[PDB]
Amino acid sequence: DLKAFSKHIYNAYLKNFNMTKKKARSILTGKAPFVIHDIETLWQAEKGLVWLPPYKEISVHVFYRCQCTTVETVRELTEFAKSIPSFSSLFLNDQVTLLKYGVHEAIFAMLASIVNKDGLLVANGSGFVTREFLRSLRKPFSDIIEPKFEFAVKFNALELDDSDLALFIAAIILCGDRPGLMNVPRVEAIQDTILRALEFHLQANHPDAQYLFPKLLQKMADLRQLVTEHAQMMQRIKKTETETSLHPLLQEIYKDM
Ligand SMILES: CC(C)(Oc1ccc(CCNC(=O)c2ccc(Cl)cc2)cc1)C(=O)O
Ligand SMILES: CCCCCCCCO[C@@H]1O[C@H](CO)[C@@H](O)[C@H](O)[C@H]1O
Repeated sequence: DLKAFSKHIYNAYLKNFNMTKKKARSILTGKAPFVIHDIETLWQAEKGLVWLPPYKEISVHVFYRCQCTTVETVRELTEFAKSIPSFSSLFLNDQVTLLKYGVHEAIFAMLASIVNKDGLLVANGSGFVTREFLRSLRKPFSDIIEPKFEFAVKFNALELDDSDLALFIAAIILCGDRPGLMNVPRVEAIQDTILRALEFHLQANHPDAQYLFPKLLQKMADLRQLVTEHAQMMQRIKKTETETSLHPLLQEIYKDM
């Protein structure tokens, strides 16, 4: 039962995310992606080696590739969530509310899967963008990406696997305290089932792990703070970078944060 619940969640995760952490870990270790570390390699990646609104400048261009990637992850997360029968039993507007406030927490948790201390995979693992290059970007674009790295490196210490991640992200999305939910008790009851499924699953999958479940609850709290700070950087970019186009779906997500 609690196993059939988790296994259903794990299959919805494999069914919907192109890049698993297993796939990613193969590539980052070497079982190779074109490395983008400066303007020249970026241009080469675009010419066809690895790959939008009208061009503006390099730092805005990278930001657009960020937007394109996160919009795609939002689409996958939505399909993943609709593939959870309990999620799909909420009223559609509550489903949207959960996604609105949950996807970025889930995106920054999943980002850890494709990152190491030196950069991150792009374009389905065919490119690799260095943390160095990202840091070099014009402000404020260089400050938005670096904190995700700090979180991702500590997060990867936990050494979760894809079966853990599927339950963790389900728990991030099925969150009872999002503003404007209609049926708080029903969502709270679903979240509780996922959390018990998670503790159960971690018991068997990480038998020697001390304090992993509470450590993961703290990561959920950490992700909430990451996304609050991220949304503050986005609102500032909206005010001061008026030439930078902002994808409409992402504008709706950030409207009231
Ligand atoms: C997209 C946007 C506006 O801001 C964000 C900025 C950065 C990241 C981290 C993920 N970045 C990437 O996946 C990424 C994609 C392509 C390139 Cl060339 C570099 C980095 C996530 C989100 C968002 O908040 O949705
Ligand atoms: C502003 C609110 C208008 C949107 C109304 C859509 C509500 C219907 O939403 C439906 O509810 C069902 C459970 O009742 C779910 O199983 C379905 O997935 C969902 O589509």
